[PDB]
Amino acid sequence: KQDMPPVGGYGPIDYKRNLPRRGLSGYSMFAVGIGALLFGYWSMMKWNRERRRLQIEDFEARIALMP
Amino acid sequence: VELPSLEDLKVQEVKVSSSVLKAAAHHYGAQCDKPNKEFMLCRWEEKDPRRCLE
Repeated sequence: KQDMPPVGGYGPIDYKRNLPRRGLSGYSMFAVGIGALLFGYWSMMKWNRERRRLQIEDFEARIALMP
Repeated sequence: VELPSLEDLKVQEVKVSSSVLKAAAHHYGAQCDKPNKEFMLCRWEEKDPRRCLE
């Protein structure tokens, strides 16, 4: 008279299938990308242009000597 | 060819290093302007740096 099945206490667990979490898609991407990339080239032309100014100063000390 | 003597050499030579020569170097050339720019005409406009020693 000592046998298994309980009178109660059950679930069940699902048979389902779901993890579609979105996700920042669909014109949200391709907009943060271009907005990041244009910040890069804007951070250029303030350094590459400025280094060309110091470049001419480096040639300047050459030319003020050599006679 | 004929060369000048061992004299008209051995002048008071500026014995400094490279960085201390490049230290001022900027104030230097832009305010003397009489002996050096004319020396370029003494070298470019006529060649043979054996004539041009003054």
